Amino acid sequence: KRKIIYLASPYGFSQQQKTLLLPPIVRALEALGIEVWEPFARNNQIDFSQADWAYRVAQANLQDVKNCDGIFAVVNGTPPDEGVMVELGMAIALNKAIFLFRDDFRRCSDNERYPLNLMLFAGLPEIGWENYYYTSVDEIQSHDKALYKWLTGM
Amino acid sequence: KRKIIYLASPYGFSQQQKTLLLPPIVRALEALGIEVWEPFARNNQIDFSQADWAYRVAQANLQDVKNCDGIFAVVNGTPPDEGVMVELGMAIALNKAIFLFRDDFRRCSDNERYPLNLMLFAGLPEIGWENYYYTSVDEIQSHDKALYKWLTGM
Ligand SMILES: O=c1[nH]cnc2c([C@@H]3N[C@H](CO)[C@@H](O)[C@H]3O)c[nH]c12
Repeated sequence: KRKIIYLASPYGFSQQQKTLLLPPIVRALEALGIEVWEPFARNNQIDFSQADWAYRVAQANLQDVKNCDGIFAVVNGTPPDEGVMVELGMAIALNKAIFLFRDDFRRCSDNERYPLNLMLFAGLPEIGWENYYYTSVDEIQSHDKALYKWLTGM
Repeated sequence: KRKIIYLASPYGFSQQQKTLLLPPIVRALEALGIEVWEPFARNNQIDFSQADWAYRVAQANLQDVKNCDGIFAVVNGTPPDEGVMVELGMAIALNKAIFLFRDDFRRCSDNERYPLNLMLFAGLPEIGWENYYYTSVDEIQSHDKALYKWLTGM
């Protein structure tokens, strides 16, 4: 019954960011009643001693995106992380709900409407796309933004 | 008397990174007795910079690298931050002490010795550069690593 969010981020690659940045974002999402699939935590059942572990991780994440209800993509950085971008593209083509997170104040875009490369927004509505665009962790729980509307049927 | 470290990083660009990742690194360096120059706070670079102010910021950082004793460069990301790289090149050419920090486990290099672009190591010794290369915040206080040895004369 709980909506499922795939929490796509590059924060698992750095010891500090995985330890400090991810838990507050997971907590905010769970506070909304969302079930959070965080792929760095989810893929620790893989045998990383066997040579094929990379393929198995790839397919597990592909399946998690097919089975989630929405993606919450941390698109910090210049540019955003390539694996997050692949996962985001998967979610767009599978008609998943799309939520984007960027608290990076640098401006790196190819157009004047959106704050990043326009293809990151291809799965969002023409009107109101910014309602799915989160620029601070405290904003995740805002009743005026899309995550909350999604959860309240509005 | 206190040695001066320029803490170069991209962590001031993100609100969560600025608030959560930087203070533990600053206090680890200060715990060794280092005067830490953290440019985002020092040069008040807290948002996007205006039409009369960005040249002064660049000059302040250039003078800070000229006046420091060493640089502590956070070279996480793929690739490392371009401004951190500019500041690092300044410190290399000015024969400053060089310390590098990367807790990102991803390999992204053009060579087999170094985990990053070989130019980042041009101010480090040929043999034993790993003593200046920190891969965890826990490691900063290590008496077997180059920062401590630098302060105590080995
Ligand atoms: O080594 C890995 N372990 C777990 N997940 C990933 C990923 C996936 N891609 C995303 C970032 O590259 C991340 O959110 C995760 O879903 C790439 N590499 C790894």
